[PDB]
Amino acid sequence: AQRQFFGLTYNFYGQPAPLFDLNDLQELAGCYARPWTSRFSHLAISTGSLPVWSARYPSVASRNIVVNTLLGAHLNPFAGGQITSHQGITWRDPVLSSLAPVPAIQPPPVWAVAENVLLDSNNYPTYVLNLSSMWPINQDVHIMTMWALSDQGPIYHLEVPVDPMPAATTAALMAYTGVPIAHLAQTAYRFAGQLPQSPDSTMVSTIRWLSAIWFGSLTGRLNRSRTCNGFYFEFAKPALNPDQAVLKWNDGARAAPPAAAQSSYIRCISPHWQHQIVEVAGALMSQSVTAVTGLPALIDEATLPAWSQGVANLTGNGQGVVPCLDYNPVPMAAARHLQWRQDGLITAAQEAQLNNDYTAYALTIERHLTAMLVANPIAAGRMPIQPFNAADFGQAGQTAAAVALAQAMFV
Amino acid sequence: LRWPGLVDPNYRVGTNDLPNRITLYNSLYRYNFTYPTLDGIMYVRSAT
Amino acid sequence: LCDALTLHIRETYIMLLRSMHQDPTQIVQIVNECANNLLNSTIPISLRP
Amino acid sequence: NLFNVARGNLYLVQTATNGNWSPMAPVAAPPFVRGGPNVRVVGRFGTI
Repeated sequence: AQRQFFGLTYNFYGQPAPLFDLNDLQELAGCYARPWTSRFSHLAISTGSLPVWSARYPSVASRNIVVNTLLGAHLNPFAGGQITSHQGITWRDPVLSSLAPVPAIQPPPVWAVAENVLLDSNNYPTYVLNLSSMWPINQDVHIMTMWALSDQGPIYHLEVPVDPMPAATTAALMAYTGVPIAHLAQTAYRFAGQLPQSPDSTMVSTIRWLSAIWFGSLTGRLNRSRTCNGFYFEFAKPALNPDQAVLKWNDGARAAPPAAAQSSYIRCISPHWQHQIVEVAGALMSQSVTAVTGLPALIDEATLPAWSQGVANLTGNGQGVVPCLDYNPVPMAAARHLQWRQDGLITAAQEAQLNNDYTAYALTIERHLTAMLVANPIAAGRMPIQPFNAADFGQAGQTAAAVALAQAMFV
Repeated sequence: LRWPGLVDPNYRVGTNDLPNRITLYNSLYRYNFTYPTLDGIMYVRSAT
Repeated sequence: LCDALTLHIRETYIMLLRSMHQDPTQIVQIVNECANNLLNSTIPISLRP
Repeated sequence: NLFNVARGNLYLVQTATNGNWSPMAPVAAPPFVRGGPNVRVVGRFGTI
């Protein structure tokens, strides 16, 4: 299958120890203190449209943002070989399941707190000699890596071949029809995180084809009148829950396979991704693919945070790197509505209408995060919000280039 | 010819022939659906 | 073994179904709105692969 | 009161004392008044 994941631990943002305390270990949903196979656990049972977030976890990406620093704080293996222990907490045994208090009689060595520790994976020989059991850990660490190599939104990866969708892909995809993007992220992740799959498996090339097929919809290029291969995502009114996507199937005028491969990493600069279940789902839904199949190439050092500068085997700067086109939710959806008007889906009156109904919605996202960062600073201890600063929220980077990527990805 | 899937080494999971020749040994996709049957609580609005 | 014709017909019906699949979670809103808020409910639904 | 009809509101807090508990004439300020720091109301339906 695959066994060689190069990771990278979360940044401290200038804080002493990793941003999380003792209580985070016995609060995680699902399997006790087991951080593995968590993420989409608090969403296992849907009650309604309202995004699941409590007091300690003020947002959607709050559950994951916490399991990240909690994850890295206990990742001496792959980066040292030992098991160590942070604040009296360690793994049960070599398989690395749930975290229990440091066992007596033979306690592990105390972990040396460090920021951004490069994970080699092969450094821990027990991993490959017990792959079929500790496989989820590979998918999860990969997630933490994509989240760590960015101070503003998880950097996933789109692709799309030069030729049309395989004959085994079109038959597998016709099963995730009436399924929201929020759920596609849950089924995608829970798939690549329980049993060692192959890089050329049917469910892998289809889930990847489902992610890049989602980006076009998010940009508006793959609407109701322009399918990639009969699949798209119908968006509801932004004032009436814009989180709803669903992979609808039609028989309209399909697009056409591009002249070349459109491999490209994408990011969401705007801190809006934090509270948007749709953005967090789109990110983690793509990460499920780069898990079973390590990074197709290296990531561009063009922008990114000041700590992801020249990583071991993650972010480069030469010619073997792939540019990262980052966008912004508000301008992206503002350009997404503009696509619908061009082909005649919406009236020229609903053009400037959907913009005001969405910008008001995205405002609620901004009014929420700003009010949560102040409530939960950073020097306090944890980092459920991630210090984004209020100077941003609307400084859209090359979002205009991400849109031009979708037009090129589906000619 | 009837069995391009079973015999031929260049088969491609999911590839038919359909319009022209009914293939026998193919590659179907066995599903395992569950049918959730909702039954929730229902609160009224309350005088005021 | 499964005659491409039959395998193709079913692969069509599986789609016919998915086509008309309804996101279970949204069901709360449909009832909430269809009743004009006079009646508001909640329906837990275990999302699965 | 002279007709059995207290006004104000009713608090529900688990105070387990030993001194002169006094439900009626309450000494000191009432804990957490409406609209106080982190004191959320219950949305009309009251659904959980």
